[PDB]
Amino acid sequence: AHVARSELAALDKASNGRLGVAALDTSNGTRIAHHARERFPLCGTYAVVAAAAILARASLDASLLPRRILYRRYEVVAGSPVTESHVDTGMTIAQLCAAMLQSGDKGAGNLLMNVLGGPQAVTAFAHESGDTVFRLDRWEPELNRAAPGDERDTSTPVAMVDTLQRLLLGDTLQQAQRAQLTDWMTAATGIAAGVPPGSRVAAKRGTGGYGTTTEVAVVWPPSRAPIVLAVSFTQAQADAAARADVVASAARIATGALT
Repeated sequence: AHVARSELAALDKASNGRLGVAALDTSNGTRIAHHARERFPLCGTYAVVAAAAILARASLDASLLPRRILYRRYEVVAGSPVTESHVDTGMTIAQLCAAMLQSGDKGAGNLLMNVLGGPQAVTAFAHESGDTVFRLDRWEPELNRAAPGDERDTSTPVAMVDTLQRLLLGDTLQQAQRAQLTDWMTAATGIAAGVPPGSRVAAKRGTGGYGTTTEVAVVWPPSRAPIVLAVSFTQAQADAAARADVVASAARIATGALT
């Protein structure tokens, strides 16, 4: 027989992995929750909080964003397309933030965590901003291992939504720094492929072991109030292939349900 299911319940059933979705419609407070209080791997989405931590310090220290970091090639791990290409000159802290957020540059992430005080310093910034769920435990690339059960390097979809709203829409950061984080995160798959055409999207994607994809975004549909979204999909087999189409489908269902 046919079993009536919600759109997300049907997507979950058809995808045969573990799916987490949180969304917030800021026009009316509506929340979408699909396993939204279970932990999922952060992967590269920690970079939103790490860049915010840099920016909060930059508000009090005008030398920080233009500070040039000289690094050797063995100081940037595999997965560092931008920092590898500038190893001869070094890069500024601002350039590293852009590279970490826009290009998933893992060396840039580790260099910035060196400035901040390690993954625990990223966690402390989350905690001070009001997020008591987020935990970053490891450096690049091990933070992306995404092993089943493991709570290291995780958060819940609903906490991911709340933190992203505070950072990009709320008052965690000064307005100039909020704008800068937004600009870094706005400069084709996943959430971007599921939102209505013409939407403005500020987003960060992460990927990991166990075929994990985790993505967070603020979405401004054309002439519509912003929706905050967090999606994570992770699979049973350690060598599984990422399924960015599942993330796109979850984003299409959630933004369609709110609009």
